Amino acid sequence: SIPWIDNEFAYRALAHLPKFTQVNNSSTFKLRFRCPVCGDSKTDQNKARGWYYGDNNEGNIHCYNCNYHAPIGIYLKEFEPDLYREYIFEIRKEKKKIIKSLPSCVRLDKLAEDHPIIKYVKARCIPKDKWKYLWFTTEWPKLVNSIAPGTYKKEISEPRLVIPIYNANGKAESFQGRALKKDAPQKYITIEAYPEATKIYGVERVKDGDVYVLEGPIDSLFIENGIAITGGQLDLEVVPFKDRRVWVLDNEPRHPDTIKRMTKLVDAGERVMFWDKSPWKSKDVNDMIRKEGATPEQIMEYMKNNIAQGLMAKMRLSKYAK
Amino acid sequence: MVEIILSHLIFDQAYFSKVWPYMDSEYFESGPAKNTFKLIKSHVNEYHSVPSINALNVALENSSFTETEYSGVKTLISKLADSPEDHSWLVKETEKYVQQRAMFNATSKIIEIQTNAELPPEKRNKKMPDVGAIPDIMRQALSISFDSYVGHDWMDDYEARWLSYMNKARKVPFKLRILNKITKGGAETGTLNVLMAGVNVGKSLGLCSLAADYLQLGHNVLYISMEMAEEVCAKRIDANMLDVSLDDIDDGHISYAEYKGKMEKWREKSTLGRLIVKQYPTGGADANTFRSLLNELKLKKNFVPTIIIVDYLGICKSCRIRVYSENSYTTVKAIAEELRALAVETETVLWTAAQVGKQAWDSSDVNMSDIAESAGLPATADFMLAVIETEELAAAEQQLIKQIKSRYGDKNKWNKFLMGVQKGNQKWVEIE
Amino acid sequence: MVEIILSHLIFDQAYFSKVWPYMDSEYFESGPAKNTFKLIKSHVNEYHSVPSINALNVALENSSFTETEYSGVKTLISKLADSPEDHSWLVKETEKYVQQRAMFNATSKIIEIQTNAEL
Amino acid sequence: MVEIILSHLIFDQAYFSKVWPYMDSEYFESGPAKNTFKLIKSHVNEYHSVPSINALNVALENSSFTETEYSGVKTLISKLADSPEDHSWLVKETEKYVQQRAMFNATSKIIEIQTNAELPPEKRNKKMPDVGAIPDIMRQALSISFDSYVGHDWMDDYEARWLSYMNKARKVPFKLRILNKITKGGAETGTLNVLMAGVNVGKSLGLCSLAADYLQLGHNVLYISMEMAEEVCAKRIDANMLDVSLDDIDDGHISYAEYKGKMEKWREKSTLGRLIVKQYPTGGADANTFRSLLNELKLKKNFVPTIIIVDYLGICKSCRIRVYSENSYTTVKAIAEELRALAVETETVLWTAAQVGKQAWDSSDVNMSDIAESAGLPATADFMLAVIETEELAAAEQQLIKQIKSRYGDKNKWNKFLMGVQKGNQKWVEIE
Amino acid sequence: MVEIILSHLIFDQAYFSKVWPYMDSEYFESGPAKNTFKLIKSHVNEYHSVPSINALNVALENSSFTETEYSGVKTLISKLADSPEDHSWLVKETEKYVQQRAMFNATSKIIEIQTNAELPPEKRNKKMPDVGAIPDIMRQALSISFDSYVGHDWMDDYEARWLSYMNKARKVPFKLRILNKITKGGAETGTLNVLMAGVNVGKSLGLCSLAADYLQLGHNVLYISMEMAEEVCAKRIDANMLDVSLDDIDDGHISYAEYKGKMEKWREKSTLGRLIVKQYPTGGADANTFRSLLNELKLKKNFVPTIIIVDYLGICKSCRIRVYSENSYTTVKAIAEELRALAVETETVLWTAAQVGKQAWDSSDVNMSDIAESAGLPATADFMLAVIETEELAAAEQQLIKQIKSRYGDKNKWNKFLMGVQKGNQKWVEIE
DNA sequence: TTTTTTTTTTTT
DNA sequence: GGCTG
Ligand SMILES: Nc1ncnc2c1ncn2[C@@H]1O[C@H](COP(=O)(O)OP(=O)(O)OP(O)(O)=S)[C@@H](O)[C@H]1O
Ligand SMILES: Nc1ncnc2c1ncn2[C@@H]1O[C@H](COP(=O)(O)OP(=O)(O)OP(O)(O)=S)[C@@H](O)[C@H]1O
Ligand SMILES: Nc1ncnc2c1ncn2[C@@H]1O[C@H](COP(=O)(O)OP(=O)(O)OP(O)(O)=S)[C@@H](O)[C@H]1O
Ligand SMILES: Nc1ncnc2c1ncn2[C@@H]1O[C@H](COP(=O)(O)OP(=O)(O)OP(O)(O)=S)[C@@H](O)[C@H]1O
Ligand SMILES: [Mg+2]
Ligand SMILES: [Mg+2]
Ligand SMILES: [Mg+2]
Repeated sequence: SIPWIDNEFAYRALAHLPKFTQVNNSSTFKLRFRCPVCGDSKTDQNKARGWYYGDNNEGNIHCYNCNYHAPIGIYLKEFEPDLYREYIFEIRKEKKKIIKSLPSCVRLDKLAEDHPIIKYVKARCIPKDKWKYLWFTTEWPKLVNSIAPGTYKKEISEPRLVIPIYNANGKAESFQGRALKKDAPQKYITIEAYPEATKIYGVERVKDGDVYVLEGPIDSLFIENGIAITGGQLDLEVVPFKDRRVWVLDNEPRHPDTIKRMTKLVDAGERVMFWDKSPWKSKDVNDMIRKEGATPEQIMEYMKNNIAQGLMAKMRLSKYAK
Repeated sequence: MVEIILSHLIFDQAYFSKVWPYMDSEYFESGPAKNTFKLIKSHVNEYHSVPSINALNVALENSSFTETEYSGVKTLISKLADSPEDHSWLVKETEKYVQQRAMFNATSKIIEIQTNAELPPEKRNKKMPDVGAIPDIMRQALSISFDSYVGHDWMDDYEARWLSYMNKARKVPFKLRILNKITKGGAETGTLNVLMAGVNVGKSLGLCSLAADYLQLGHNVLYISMEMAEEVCAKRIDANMLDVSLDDIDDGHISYAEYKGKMEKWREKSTLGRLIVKQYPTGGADANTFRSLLNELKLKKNFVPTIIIVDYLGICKSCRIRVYSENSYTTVKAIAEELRALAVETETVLWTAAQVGKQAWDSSDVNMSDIAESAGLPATADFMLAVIETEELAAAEQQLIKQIKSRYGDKNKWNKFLMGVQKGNQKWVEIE
Repeated sequence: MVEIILSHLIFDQAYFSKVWPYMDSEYFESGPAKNTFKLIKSHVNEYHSVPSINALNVALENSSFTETEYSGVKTLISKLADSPEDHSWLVKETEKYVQQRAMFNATSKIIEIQTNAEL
Repeated sequence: MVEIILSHLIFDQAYFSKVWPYMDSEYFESGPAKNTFKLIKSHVNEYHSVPSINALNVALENSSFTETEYSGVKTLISKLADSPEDHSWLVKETEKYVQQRAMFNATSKIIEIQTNAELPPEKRNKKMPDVGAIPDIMRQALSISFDSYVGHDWMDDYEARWLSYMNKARKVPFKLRILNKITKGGAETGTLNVLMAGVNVGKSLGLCSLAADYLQLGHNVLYISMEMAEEVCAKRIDANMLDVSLDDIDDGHISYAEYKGKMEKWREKSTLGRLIVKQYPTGGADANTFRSLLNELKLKKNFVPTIIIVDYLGICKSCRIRVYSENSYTTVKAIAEELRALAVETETVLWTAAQVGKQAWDSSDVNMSDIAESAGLPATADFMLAVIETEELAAAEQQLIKQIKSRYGDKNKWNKFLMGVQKGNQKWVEIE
Repeated sequence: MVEIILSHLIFDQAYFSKVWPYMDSEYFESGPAKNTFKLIKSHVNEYHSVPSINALNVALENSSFTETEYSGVKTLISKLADSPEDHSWLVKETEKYVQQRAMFNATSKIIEIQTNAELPPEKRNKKMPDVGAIPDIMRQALSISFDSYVGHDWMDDYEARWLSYMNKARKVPFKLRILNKITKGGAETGTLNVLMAGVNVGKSLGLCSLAADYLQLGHNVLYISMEMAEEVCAKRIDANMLDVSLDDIDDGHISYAEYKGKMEKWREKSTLGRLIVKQYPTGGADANTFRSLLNELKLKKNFVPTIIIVDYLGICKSCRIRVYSENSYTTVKAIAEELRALAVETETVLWTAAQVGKQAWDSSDVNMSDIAESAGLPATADFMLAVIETEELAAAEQQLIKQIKSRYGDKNKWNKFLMGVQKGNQKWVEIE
């Protein structure tokens, strides 16, 4: 199939659909739109559950509301025949911004001990020395609009934990907001300054030895040589230290997405970490420390012993899957 | 002009009776018009009458449609209104629109066909026609006019029938007068003709002789051989046409000079056709294979045969049947039906061969109940012949033909005529 | 040593005559290596001869590959070269590599079998 | 009260003995309760004993459901604990809960069937039952009362058995004396009787004669014709009852006055039932169709038949097997079994016709092995009679009826007798 | 389930006597579980008995462990209780646990072998085996089933075998001397016995005769009807026992006084057993239904049947295979296997009928190949007799019984013997 | 890949 | 604020 002509043609077809957004990362092409078949959600007028994925072999449209799933060619044949004509004809035709300052953000180590966010991060049991890698704000939409304007229409004051991300050079290129309130648009709001920014927290703090890669930036604070991808593309390539990285995810043996990521990592021949002999039962290392009384150096003891690679990693995954 | 077409379908009896039988859902669009026409077609199928606005927007529109489709159909139905237009201009404009849409659909279909065939196998979307049948689709799209041609009326079409009679535009005469006096002018175009001889009795000497006669009569002949190579069949044809014994071409009693001289003497004659011999492995060619061969010959060599001679009907395979059957009755009957369908589709006289039963071996007479492979083959054949040269006719270089089934005439008129075989030259000569 | 195996399949004849009937697509990683071997195998099946670099670049362009796969295959084809070595170490090294790959595939298959059984 | 039910399934041997045989997986929930019961049922099927808490935990750890389901099952198992209770309150409450859940599932399935049948065809999600079996499903929702009937005891229950011998309401007498003699009082309700004759020997003349004889004996007869029109069967019945030949009706030798007089004379007689003839297209009626016909006859026409007649079972459609899926044997056996089930359900004498094989045609004797479409039909039929006609018998206006399967008596006695079929009047007469 | 295994090792001697033979430190874990098992093994080695909790704790105090391992072992030892679970489930679960842990260890071992093989010869360890040891390593981990019984020895156990020769408790006499003669003492418990014949020959007659004969011997007989009603079969049993007739029951020749007198006289007999007749719809029952029926019968009444008669295996429905999932050779054999398993579980003599194909419905003899359903039924069967009736036999009222499959005795010693079948009384009479 | 019914056909 | 096969 021809992917780029599908991306070009799909865009115009889905451009007519309302709530049209171009979810284009550095390596994928997706289009978000309201589904034209069902009108998406009747109750929520602002939901766009129709999606187009063009990064595969064939660009396919999938609706998460009415379970419509089709190729772009069938979509064009059924709904846009004038666009469908040229689409099938054209087949024969071819065949950086750096965060220099953080306004209204105060670092946690220079804050007073009676601050309510200090009580929360003490309840999260972060060690004190990591407190100079964390900021706090009350004007998070104002801060984001100071960095990337236009994403927040109204700058209502929201207290959020600032999580600046530095490169190997140590320059801040993105920042993540942890939601202090239980009610929020998102638990982790990642904001980039330029679209090719690194999404791996704390790359500047990597020393010699094995590099442990986790899922949470707060989870990496207990870990020596602990960095954390903030979702995004989850690209192993964009992740450095490929010869010596350690792939640590959250402890969830019955969760299908976690074992899907484990299978993707172990089929790539990577060094994946396994919780199959863990004395603790919590989902993440921070939850293990907070709820099961675990101290960090026991955890530094367990993982190093159970580091796995290749075939003996696969058999472990086989027993950790269920 | 979809709106006008729909409006005058709803609000005009004459226009409806004129244009409805030629209407198809693949002409309007991929939106509201197609859905409205689907509603109208469903109503007409269910009740045999043109729906009204109430039937469209109440009895039919309340169906399984999305919001956008529902809104489009509602707008289109509300927009329908009767307009005074002449019922000669409406029909002509509708015919032009239908022809344009048929051409557009054919162009899109052939584009897809080319795109699919460009892809490598295992993803080639089977049941989709090959690139060879692009022109036939376009030709079909061209002839999409609104003319009533359903069958052959007896009283309304006697002029064309008389033209066919006087022209005799179905007969292909033989070179043998004996085979012309029993067929009343030779074999017909869309027919399946069969020879039954036995084992090493004929059954390919006869087919080669018929091919040679048709070649001398200017016809294009296609010899599809399943049991013999192309070279041996061509050698039999050379023995027939060059008046040289089949052994002489093997031992070496014929020089290259006289061979080339005879070939060039035949070439200079304007009354000589083209004979093309194609071999297939025994049991590995069906009617679809023959159609592919015909298309390849037409495209590459510009060869459209008028005579197709299959060396053996019983060692082919059935295109319709997918799992091989140990029952020879059904398989051979299916093969014969497919071959006759190919013959009537291509308007080519199709000759083939059939094996007789062991009981008929060394039997002075062979009845139709001596057919070996299947009893359905004699039912589908238009003309069968039996070769019964047992022992004495061989000493006299004779072969007796019985005429077991004759659809060109009465088989009881000239049942036996004692053909003059010559096995060295591989030919039939009369006893006039 | 997948790159060496491909290079001496393309640029060498005795090595090709000795090792080709035993090579299989499952012996190569799912990256550029397997796709390049697929192109080579398809060319050999279609023309009964070892393809050249131009043939494979033509086969790559006439292929249904994604951008990442296309880039990887093109880079691997560019990296191929005829390094002069001995036709007694190459054959044994290729045999060792094929045996190791077969053992790896068998281990993965039995792990999958054991995972399937417990369901 | 699912927790109590599970807890007393675990910690009560007496409770498990009565409730278990009836407990089913569709009576608890779509979450933790169903998963826990599936664990318990798997353990019971694997070890034939009630699992303990440790066994349930072990099975839970060796399970593949997700984290939410695992946590729910773990909490439910941890909450299970025996309580001081009494067998009666628990059995009655469990019966109420099971009945309520059965009713809820039945009404949910009824709504699903209604919302599925109201869909355009080819998109109706086949394998879903049609609306016709909407009430029957509800009838299954009411037949759940923890009171399964163990069976009939020979010595304990013999007064009730003896009050079934002089009742004789099961047997429906014929009108011919020979048929009553061989069947020892006539056919019985809830049976399947069959006529085997061949092609154009009888076998619908006999059915019409039986229908007329039953109609004269104050019976409600439902003739169902799968291969003939409602007026042809009614014409046969008219010829039988009015003693007027079919030729006379065709040739107009009977006047309207005589026809009216005979019909009114029959009407004024008290000893006469009602005959209703219904026609279905071949292969377009089954047991469910006949039950729907019975319901609409009872409601609309207040007609309750006892002598339901089906012209040919082989021409009917199975209500369980998809068409042309299984061979003739399985399909015909299933059709006959379903017809017998219908007959026992409505307590009617069911009469049918069956073809014989091609080898039995024009033969002086017809054996049971000559049955055409299935060998299971004789096995699933209460009585069968073979109709045999030869040239000598035809010249004598007689037919030989052979008792092939006689379940009401000994077939060896009176195996072959000669009926006096009169083909003009469509009537069977005796020779005694 | 390491905690359960350790608890039942310490606190259960029966569990320790079947699992300790097959137990290793590698099977459990690398943490507290392995240390606890090592303590148990050390204590049992030093002192040949199962340790107690106090002794285990004293040994743990004596033994040396690091702080973490000491705490883990103390916590694990604290968690040990009797918990009397089922023995069969416990041994099956521990066998599964041992097998899965052994497979995991073998996979890790072969992965380590492969990793060591790739190392240079200087770096590689000589203790690890070569790659050639991969297969057998994976095979010894697939032969760790829990089975200490090796079997008979024929020279070390001939006394026990001779004692087993004297155990004739499996035999059940027939009440017919010829059947006992040909079965060497009657049928045996837990066996599938079949009585096959054609359609309308007396299969159910023979089944009811066997039921009556077993009833008169004091056995408990469970008759499961699949076609006839409960009262109809009980009528045949009454005709056999009271010995009057079948027609006389329906013709009123029996005065209630006589019926009551005969029933009470049979009640007075102390040699009479109990008979329960259960009817099921065609294609709606199997051992799964039969086991629930058995449990309900045992609960409701003191009835544990020694003889179980199934009206027909074919009419029965398989447990796992659906109604029409597979062909006859499979589901019929599956039903036969399920019935034999039910019989061997209940230790009861199982009788059933079988149909014969049309090829032997009118033949003087019937062979084993003439089985209408799957030929796997004459593989699971044990005493498959056959009933053959002809015109000469029916004249003398003497059905012929041919010994078709005789597992108890010699099939050919008395191959064909005549019976004295009385069809009116539904009784088999021996001939002397 | 076997298994079983029924039919139709054909070959020996 | 994303999520398919
Ligand atoms: N090279 C030859 N030279 C002379 N006579 C030949 C030669 N080849 C075949 N014949 C004769 O031609 C007859 C053989 O018939 P053919 O035309 O070859 O077809 P066929 O052999 O009958 O078909 P089958 O299926 O192979 S038996 C016999 O009379 C042979 O004697
Ligand atoms: N209209 C008629 N007038 C006189 N005789 C008739 C008429 N229709 C039928 N018969 C006779 O009745 C005989 C049997 O009739 P049917 O009952 O229709 O036979 P049949 O077995 O039911 O036909 P099939 O093959 O089962 S549908 C025929 O052989 C005729 O001799
Ligand atoms: N009411 C009856 N009176 C006298 N004899 C009868 C009666 N019912 C059946 N028979 C005889 O019983 C014989 C066979 O009996 P059945 O039990 O019906 O044989 P069967 O068909 O193999 O058993 P089924 O099909 O399970 S009822 C018939 O041939 C009749 O002679
Ligand atoms: N107790 C016995 N006394 C005498 N002969 C016997 C005895 N048991 C079996 N036989 C005979 O031994 C023959 C062979 O029996 P088997 O050894 O069981 O053959 P088989 O093939 O194993 O039978 P299966 O397993 O049921 S298919 C039978 O046909 C009987 O004639
Ligand atoms: Mg030939
Ligand atoms: Mg009829
Ligand atoms: Mg029977």
